[PDB]
Amino acid sequence: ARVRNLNRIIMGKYEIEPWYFSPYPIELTDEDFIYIDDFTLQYFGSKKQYERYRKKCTLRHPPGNEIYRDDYVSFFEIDGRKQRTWCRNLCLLSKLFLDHKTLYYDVDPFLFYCMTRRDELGHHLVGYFSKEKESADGYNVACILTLPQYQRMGYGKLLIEFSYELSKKENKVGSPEKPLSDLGLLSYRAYWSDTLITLLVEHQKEITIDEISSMTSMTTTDILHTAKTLNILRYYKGQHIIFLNEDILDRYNRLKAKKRRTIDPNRLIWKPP
Ligand SMILES: CC(C)(COP(=O)(O)OP(=O)(O)OC[C@H]1O[C@@H](n2cnc3c(N)ncnc32)[C@H](O)[C@@H]1OP(=O)(O)O)[C@@H](O)C(=O)NCCC(=O)NCCS
Ligand code: NA
Repeated sequence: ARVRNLNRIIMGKYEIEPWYFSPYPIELTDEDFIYIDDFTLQYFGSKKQYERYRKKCTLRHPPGNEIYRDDYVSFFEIDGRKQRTWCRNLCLLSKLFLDHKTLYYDVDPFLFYCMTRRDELGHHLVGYFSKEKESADGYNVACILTLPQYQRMGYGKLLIEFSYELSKKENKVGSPEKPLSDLGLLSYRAYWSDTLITLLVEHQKEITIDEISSMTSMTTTDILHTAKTLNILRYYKGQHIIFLNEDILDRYNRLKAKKRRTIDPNRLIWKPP
């Protein structure tokens, strides 16, 4: 009698192996897989069951308001309390790739911003980031995730950039919840670096900390840490600034050479509560 662990999830054409254990309320059997509907995120122990529900009539995108939509991606804002089932399913899926995550069942305190890529086939959920409706620490991101099958395609940086656009619209600085996984922290460091580098080349050769946080919603701490890492911190005109140098120009051009997609602030149709 085999009592197997969940060793693989079948999502669309993808067969993904979890990185960590997730509390799916499922029976342990001699099989080690479950089906995850790429639209509803519902889990099924049998292909037959999955098929049975797949036929049902359902929207083909996350259950929320589309507050951002460009030719590349869309962002749906979902209130956990309004979509408990879907969000709980999202959290169970997310935990498979997180060392730790708050109780998956309690989604009420969060707002989920799910990003989809649109094809000739429609919407495809590629990642998301949750956010406390009320954060005592002012965290502008609780958890963030790019589904495994879509990682290392630039989606994570888009998720992060979007979280800062919300903060900017809110007239507040923000920073991701600590502690961050290594993957998460390294992604933020790259984003913060790319951001200061782009500002120095496209905005001004010299910029004060205040100006930076005002334009990016990045906190003083994240700005200083990033500036020190790049060796671009100085004192000019009576205050601390970051400055441009050949290294930064080089980095900027290399960044641009990759012709990466970015978020257009003008397409964010959203008002904070
Ligand atoms: C952290 C996380 C969101 C990052 O998401 P992601 O989608 O992989 O992020 P990005 O793709 O924007 O990261 C940039 C990387 O992708 C690579 N990349 C992006 N587009 C690419 C392309 N078209 N071709 C080749 N490489 C590409 C970049 O070269 C870069 O590699 P590097 O970091 O070694 O320099 C993701 O690793 C994840 O969900 N991890 C598990 C959950 C987790 O730990 N979350 C954070 C909790 S604190
Ligand atoms: Na996180």
